Amino acid sequence: TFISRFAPDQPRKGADILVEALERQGVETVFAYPGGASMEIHQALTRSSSIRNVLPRHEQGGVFAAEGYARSSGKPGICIATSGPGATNLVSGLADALLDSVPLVAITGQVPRRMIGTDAFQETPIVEVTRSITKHNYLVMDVEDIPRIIEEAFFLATSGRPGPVLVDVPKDIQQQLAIPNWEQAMRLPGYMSRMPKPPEDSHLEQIVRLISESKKPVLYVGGGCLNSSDELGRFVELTGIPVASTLMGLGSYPCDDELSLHMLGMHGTVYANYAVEHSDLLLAFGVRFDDRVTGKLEAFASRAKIVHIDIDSAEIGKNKTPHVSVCGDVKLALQGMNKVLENRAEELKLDFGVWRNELNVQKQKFPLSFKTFGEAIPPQYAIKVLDELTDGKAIISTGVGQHQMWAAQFYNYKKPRQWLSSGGLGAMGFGLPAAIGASVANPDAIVVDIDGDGSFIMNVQELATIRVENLPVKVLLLNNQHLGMVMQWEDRFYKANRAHTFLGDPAQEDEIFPNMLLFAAACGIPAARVTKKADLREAIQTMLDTPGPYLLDVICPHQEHVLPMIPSGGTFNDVITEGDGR
Amino acid sequence: TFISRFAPDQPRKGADILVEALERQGVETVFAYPGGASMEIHQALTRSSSIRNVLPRHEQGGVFAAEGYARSSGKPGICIATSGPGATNLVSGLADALLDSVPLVAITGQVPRRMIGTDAFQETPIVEVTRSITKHNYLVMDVEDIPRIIEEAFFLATSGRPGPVLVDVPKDIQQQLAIPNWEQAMRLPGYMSRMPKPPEDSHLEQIVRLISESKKPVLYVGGGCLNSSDELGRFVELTGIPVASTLMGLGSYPCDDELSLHMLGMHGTVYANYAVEHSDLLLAFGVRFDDRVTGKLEAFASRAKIVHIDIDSAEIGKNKTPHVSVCGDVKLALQGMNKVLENRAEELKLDFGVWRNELNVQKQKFPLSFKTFGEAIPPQYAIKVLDELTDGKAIISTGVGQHQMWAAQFYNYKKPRQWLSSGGLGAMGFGLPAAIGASVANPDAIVVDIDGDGSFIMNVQELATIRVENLPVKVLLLNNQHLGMVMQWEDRFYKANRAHTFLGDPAQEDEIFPNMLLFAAACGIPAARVTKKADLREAIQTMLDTPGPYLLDVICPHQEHVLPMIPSGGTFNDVITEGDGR
Amino acid sequence: TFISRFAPDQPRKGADILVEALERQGVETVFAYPGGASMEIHQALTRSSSIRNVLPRHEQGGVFAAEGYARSSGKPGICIATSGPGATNLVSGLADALLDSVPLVAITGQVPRRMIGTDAFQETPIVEVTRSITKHNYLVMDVEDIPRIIEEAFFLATSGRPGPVLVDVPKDIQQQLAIPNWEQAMRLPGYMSRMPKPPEDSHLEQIVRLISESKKPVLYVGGGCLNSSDELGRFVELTGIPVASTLMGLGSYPCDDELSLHMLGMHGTVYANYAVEHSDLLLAFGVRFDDRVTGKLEAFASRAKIVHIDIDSAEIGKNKTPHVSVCGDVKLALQGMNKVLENRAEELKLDFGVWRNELNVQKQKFPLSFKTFGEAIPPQYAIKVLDELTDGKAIISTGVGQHQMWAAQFYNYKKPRQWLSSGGLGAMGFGLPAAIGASVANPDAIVVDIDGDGSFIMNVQELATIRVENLPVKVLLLNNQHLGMVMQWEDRFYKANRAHTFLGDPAQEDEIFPNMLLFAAACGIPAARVTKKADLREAIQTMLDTPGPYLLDVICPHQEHVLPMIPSGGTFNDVITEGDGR
Ligand SMILES: Cc1cc2nc3c(=O)[nH]c(=O)nc-3n(C[C@H](O)[C@H](O)[C@H](O)COP(=O)(O)OP(=O)(O)OC[C@H]3O[C@@H](n4cnc5c(N)ncnc54)[C@H](O)[C@@H]3O)c2cc1C
Ligand SMILES: Cc1cc2nc3c(=O)[nH]c(=O)nc-3n(C[C@H](O)[C@H](O)[C@H](O)COP(=O)(O)OP(=O)(O)OC[C@H]3O[C@@H](n4cnc5c(N)ncnc54)[C@H](O)[C@@H]3O)c2cc1C
Ligand SMILES: Cc1cc2nc3c(=O)[nH]c(=O)nc-3n(C[C@H](O)[C@H](O)[C@H](O)COP(=O)(O)OP(=O)(O)OC[C@H]3O[C@@H](n4cnc5c(N)ncnc54)[C@H](O)[C@@H]3O)c2cc1C
Ligand SMILES: COC(=O)c1ccccc1S(=O)(=O)NC(=O)Nc1nc(C)cc(C)n1
Ligand SMILES: COC(=O)c1ccccc1S(=O)(=O)NC(=O)Nc1nc(C)cc(C)n1
Ligand SMILES: COC(=O)c1ccccc1S(=O)(=O)NC(=O)Nc1nc(C)cc(C)n1
Ligand SMILES: [Mg+2]
Ligand SMILES: [Mg+2]
Ligand SMILES: [Mg+2]
Repeated sequence: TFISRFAPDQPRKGADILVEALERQGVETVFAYPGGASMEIHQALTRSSSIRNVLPRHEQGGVFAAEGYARSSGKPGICIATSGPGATNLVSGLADALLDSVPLVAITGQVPRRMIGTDAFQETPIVEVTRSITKHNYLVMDVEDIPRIIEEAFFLATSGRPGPVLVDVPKDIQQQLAIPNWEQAMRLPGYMSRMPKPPEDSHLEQIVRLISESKKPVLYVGGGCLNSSDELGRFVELTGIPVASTLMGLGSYPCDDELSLHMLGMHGTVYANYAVEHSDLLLAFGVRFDDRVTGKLEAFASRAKIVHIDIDSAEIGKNKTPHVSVCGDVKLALQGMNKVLENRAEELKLDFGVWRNELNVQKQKFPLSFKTFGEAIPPQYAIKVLDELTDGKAIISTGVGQHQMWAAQFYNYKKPRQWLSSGGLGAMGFGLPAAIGASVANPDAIVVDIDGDGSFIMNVQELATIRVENLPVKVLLLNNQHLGMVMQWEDRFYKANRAHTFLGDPAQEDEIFPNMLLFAAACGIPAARVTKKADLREAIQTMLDTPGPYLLDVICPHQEHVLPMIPSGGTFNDVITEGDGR
Repeated sequence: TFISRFAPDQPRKGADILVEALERQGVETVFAYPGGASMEIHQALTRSSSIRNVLPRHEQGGVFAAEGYARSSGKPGICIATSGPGATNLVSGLADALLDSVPLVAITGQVPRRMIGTDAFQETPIVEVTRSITKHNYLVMDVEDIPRIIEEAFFLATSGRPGPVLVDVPKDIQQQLAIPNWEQAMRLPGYMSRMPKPPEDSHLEQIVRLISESKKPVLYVGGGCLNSSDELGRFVELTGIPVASTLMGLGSYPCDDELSLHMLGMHGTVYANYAVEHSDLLLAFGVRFDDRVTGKLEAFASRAKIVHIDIDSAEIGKNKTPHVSVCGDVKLALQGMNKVLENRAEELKLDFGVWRNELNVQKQKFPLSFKTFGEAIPPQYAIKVLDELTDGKAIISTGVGQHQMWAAQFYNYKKPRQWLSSGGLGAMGFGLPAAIGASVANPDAIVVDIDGDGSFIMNVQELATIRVENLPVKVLLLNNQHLGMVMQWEDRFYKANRAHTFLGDPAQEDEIFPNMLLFAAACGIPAARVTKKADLREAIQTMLDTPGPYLLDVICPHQEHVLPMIPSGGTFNDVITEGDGR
Repeated sequence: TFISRFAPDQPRKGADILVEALERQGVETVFAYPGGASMEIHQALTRSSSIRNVLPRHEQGGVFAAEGYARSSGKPGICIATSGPGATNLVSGLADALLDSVPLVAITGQVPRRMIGTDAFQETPIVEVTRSITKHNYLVMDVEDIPRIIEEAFFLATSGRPGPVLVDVPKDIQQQLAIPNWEQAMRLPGYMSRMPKPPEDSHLEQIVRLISESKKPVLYVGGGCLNSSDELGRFVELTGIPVASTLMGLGSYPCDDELSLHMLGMHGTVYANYAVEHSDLLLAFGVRFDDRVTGKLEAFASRAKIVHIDIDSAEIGKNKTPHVSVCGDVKLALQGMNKVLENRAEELKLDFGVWRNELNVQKQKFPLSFKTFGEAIPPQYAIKVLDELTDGKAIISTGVGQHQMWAAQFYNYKKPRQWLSSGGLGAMGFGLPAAIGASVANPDAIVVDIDGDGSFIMNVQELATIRVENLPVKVLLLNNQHLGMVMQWEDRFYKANRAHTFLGDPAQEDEIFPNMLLFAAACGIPAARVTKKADLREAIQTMLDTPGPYLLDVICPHQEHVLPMIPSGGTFNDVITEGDGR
């Protein structure tokens, strides 16, 4: 089926074998930045006709772009870097992909094998450095292993709990000629023996039993449900259970639905956190009970039976002890429970109307809100407008901070893989590169990077990439001249004592600095600024309608605070529902 | 002597103790970027009146700035970052400082101790990740240890072979109140017992003996002599031995001297490599026999007695076996040998005229050269002009690549700590941030970042820092629209097959992309472009004369090749003396 | 040349491949103790007709036996153990072989690959546990790798600085059928590129030059000269330089020679340490400047030029900085220097008579001595008698402690590999098992284990092995009822305050306990006790003349102290020349 480019008997460079290994894996896009130790790989790349390379302007841009690609497609993201500084520049991206369980394969060039450990030119023990921040990694010591290792890396990166896998390839092995064997079996006995088996009916039935026995059930959906959109939807219509979501889970279930409690956690809706606080049954599907969501574990869902379905046994009972657990694919568990619910429908007659109403009162007494001052643009409102003009069908990538929280709160994601945000590590500068990868993976989609002025500038150099690659990336920059999230904490806990959180120029306190429009101009990307709420709708519309890349610099008052807010390690009773930096 | 800010009996936050620990170390500048896990530290920082913080726009910018500070002052560079992504963003900087032996202390915030290892919000096992890329690191587990650890870190970072030391500080320890004990003794028994003792006279005399017994002596000076400028100078005038230098050693001995053979190695002068190839005595002072300099070890200084003086015993005999070694401070060894040479002067009567002439013929037959095409600006010439107009008294930081090599070849450094360049790791994007640190450390000096278009854009966001901090940083951008060094290798070894090395826009092949002038404009930094060699001198003069930050975009023909060049693992007989990409 | 036992096309069990891998390496003897995880290997072993297995009674016995085999033959020692407790029981042996640089290959069975890391029955992470105590180790993950790994292990264990290498073999791989490929190339690029090249003449000549320039030269020979007996002898007759030896070097040069200064160090002869203290030239051949020999480094050979020839660059300049070093095989360096010395003989006319005499006076004023009390047997005397009756042609293995020191002091080894003693780790219980291995490796030699009552009892179970294997092992047990070496230190530094150092029974203080004769009897080994010095000579003679295994229990007064003695970290001026525990 697969048509190679070399005679089955003809030897080729290890680099060429590495590339075919990728083509055989179905790879079409890679984000690679050339360097000495990886020249061979880049040369082999130009010989390929099925793989396109998107040359970033910084290796970190490459990884984040690969993450965006993966997060938006469900496919693994592939980035390539040279040795030493090339490799080290991927570090934040690997840690990010590992904490968020993003399928990713990173390939780094290395100095020749005999040069390893000798403090050679541009060498860093990347395998040692990245061991604790990757799902697994390798150091190829023989051209003969390229096929097997590449296959193993992709398998590991995509199976079970997705994650990053780094493959270190010495330069001498890239140049070595050999005849590849694509038949080699993978050496993953332990891992493959540990892969969860499909859920047992006895287990799934005890859950449906608990559901029928409950009066206040609540779904706690997370990043693990990204591929179970349909299964989850069907499940909710057969049980009528309200759905609360983590930041990683946004989109698994449409935020624009009466059964939707939206996001829970530190900055979750009052009603979402309320439902969990007063639920008797908590269905934790594809979540990892993070401190951001639980606060004080003792108080979290303190009065309810917890069911936890996860693909990683290491997560079940890590922070919260379930009453019922299922180690396996949530997508399968849902399909199974759906059948049962579908059959015993009549004898079940599930009705959680009273619960939903008890919640709908909370959803009405404590809905998400934002104040509007004069003609100042409310960031929340801008996002709300973006949602409207894009009909909630846009892929949104973001930076980290207040804007990120608002992008999560005030936009309704119809489906998963529409929300691309760094949640676990919370790395700034993720938004722009992520958008690049998402756009390449989704050429027809509307890709909007809702960024912050602090996050945007960190990888601003990727604007060059966007232009040269001609990607229709739209940038909705919520410029507030500060490191918002941190200044909010300065206001709440440090008597508003500013400590290096102002990003503008002290010499011209009232001048917007820097002038993001000029960064755009430098890379030939049309841009415009907005300051009055009145002409914001027209502005955003322009950005959307203008073909190609576009930067809309939206000026916002910095005293805005993300609400509501449950302080760290707090309880639902510590939730802050009002205030700002005024 | 030291006046604190807290009553000796009054307890203060661990964060405040950490800051005083810095003040007590003599720290005046730190490059810190605020984050959740480090808020306390930033707050404590604002209470300090002796320490100023330079807020970068990216943690990588912070480290590189700290490196520039250190490299240009001889003082340790201090950078601070928050946990998770903050910490991971320092990685390339730590690896860089370790490979180049740059004194640096990095402080990173961490999640609360009880949260460690739980996959907490923004946590990364930074100590584990950085163990192989730092001289040493710590995880503070008790506020009581702040004083001792900080003292130990600075001691380790600055003593012996300088290097980076990272201190991980959990957030709960930053908030804990305590009364510091500044009297605690350091726990470095092993290290301190291993510190080299001053050189023995017997050893130093055997060297002076070898010198008198030689006919073709050659000094091989490196980064280890940065603090022995005077001792080295005196030594050379007492022996009259020609001085070859590594890229790290530039400036230890004035490049503008008849006894100077300039740089040796891969891109070293033909005469410098010649002298080493035909020397009978090689005086390796403060060097680590890197592959860049030696090529094929067997052939390197194959016909001569090698004397190696290093402060790190692990380096003596690592790649080349000396005939005589001295493990200690080269500065002391020079002072000792100077006395001997000064006394036995008459009975010695050292005269290496014949050798120097044999070399001066090579220096004349094979001098550094560059061709000039029409009115196209020769990068070499631009640097030569910069040297002239600044009277070789400017501090030069650079990126990595061809421009870096030219900045090394065509500028005469009068003293050490004038040349700030990433040599071991060779990390791109180093030039601009390094200049920031150098300028802060040297407010009166002329600081010029000779960058490449590829390297410059990686950390272009630091332009905002330069403006806001009002630093007179001059940027001599040698724009060639490509990743020069890599394209040169494409030309020599890959039939000029371009593989992702073009940095401009393929849609407008002839248009300079991006427009670096606009990046400058965005951060309110005056800038101008130059294309004709005729008005280059006036341009550079303007840049220098214009008060404050300035960006001069110098357009160069990309077919330029750095010469001469000894291919990797090659011999002096493989030296390439001509050719380009035309 | 090699005749297998399976058709080149016929697949066999991995276990069978492992065994042929050994046969192909020239292995004839292995010391293996069967266990669950290694049954397959033992079965494959019985199919072999060239390899004999010596079943010990404890895995520790197996390793020590393998060490004895290696130490006495120059061949690598092979031991095999099962997983878990089998493997952990080898630990002391591996550490021992690593510290003494003894070529050894240890093979351990492991649980099936899929069971690894699951806390399986009898599984221990042996590769992780032994990483810091072996030269290198492996975990076989594919039957296909057996040939390559075994070849690599033997190569690594025997080349450069000899050491132990452990190969962990999962049980499922032992059972897997496959067709071995004995043509596979080893993957040791780094190591093989680092292997020292033969010494350069320039280097060797500078040494001969130093020798002619010296007046008080002293040879400091160690374990590295074990294979240079002849080269060393010739060297000494061409230079007439006195030879001092480390405990590991005994035998490299005949102790019974006027040019012999015998052992130096803590318990070295006064004259040996004197010569080093007052030498102007120290020729350190195959030594590692251990604290036992140097004491206070500053004072060690403080007034002399140090030449250090070692096969491990990591050792050159580790504790002492040489004035001249040579990283390579001492055997080759000697052959080279011998030629030079042989030619420039006349023009050299080396004469160190004055030095030798200055020493011969010391050798006469401070010779090794021992007092004789009534009819009590002096341990020193017993060993002296053993030497006489065996004509110094016996292979001597020992335990650790006073007897060990006396066995070193009062016996003249004619050749190397006659002295088998644990020097670096100094592990008790080594003597008996080591003798077993030595006897198997040297069926015709006289093998005598000079043991202590404390050391002997630790692995007394190996007596069963000696009997069943019918090995002519003689045991000269110097029974002093105490842990001698420790009690000596109690006397000198703790006011003779006994702290658990008495090995007899407090209930019968005057009764010899235990009765070692009965341990012998239990394993059917003839034994006899001696208490009177008068009938000691006849006793030892009997032991020697009685065919087969024999145990001679020699009772000695415990107040004996090993002398002379230079306290730890002391100087030659701190040498203790008299005293005991009376
Ligand atoms: C400024 C800031 C504020 C934040 N505030 C909030 C907040 O208020 N609320 C909030 O929710 N988050 C918040 N976060 C994000 C937060 O850090 C965590 O990233 C997020 O809560 C993790 O959610 P998750 O556990 O659902 O997803 P993940 O972290 O992606 O974990 C998914 C889990 O699902 C499992 N799983 C994966 N695939 C499958 C499958 N097929 N079948 C079954 N199980 C599977 C995994 O192995 C894992 O245990 C914030 C982050 C930042 C940067
Ligand atoms: C594109 C590129 C091309 C390059 N081309 C070249 C080239 O052609 N030529 C070249 O020289 N380099 C070149 N390099 C730089 C090169 O990689 C090495 O960084 C450089 O050769 C190292 O020189 P060094 O050993 O002298 O300094 P360092 O690497 O700084 O090593 C200094 C040494 O001195 C010792 N020492 C430190 N302090 C003291 C003291 N007080 N007393 C005694 N000893 C001390 C150290 O412990 C160490 O062993 C290039 C790099 C790049 C990025
Ligand atoms: C109770 C007790 C008391 C002790 N008292 C003393 C004492 O008083 N005096 C004493 O000497 N020891 C004493 N020791 C032994 C001591 O601990 C050390 O084991 C011994 O000094 C090590 O000697 P070595 O360095 O010569 O040999 P090794 O430790 O075997 O080291 C040999 C060295 O030679 C190098 N080498 C190996 N092969 C070659 C080759 N082919 N060419 C060149 N170089 C090579 C190695 O790599 C290494 O650096 C005592 C031990 C015990 C248990
Ligand atoms: C990182 O290099 C190594 O892998 C590396 C490290 C140590 C020794 C040899 C190599 S190498 O000989 O295999 N390749 C190169 O030296 N490449 C290279 N060098 C320069 C200077 C500029 C460019 C573009 N490529
Ligand atoms: C990285 O945080 C931790 O150290 C961390 C990690 C896990 C649990 C608790 C903490 S914490 O409670 O000690 N601090 C914060 O949670 N800080 C914080 N959080 C947000 C969301 C925005 C800002 C500015 N600061
Ligand atoms: C250590 O065992 C394992 O390797 C091991 C460890 C976990 C699971 C399976 C095995 S096994 O199934 O491959 N072999 C055995 O279980 N062997 C064994 N068991 C007993 C009880 C007594 C003897 C003699 N052999
Ligand atoms: Mg902001
Ligand atoms: Mg360029
Ligand atoms: Mg005893």
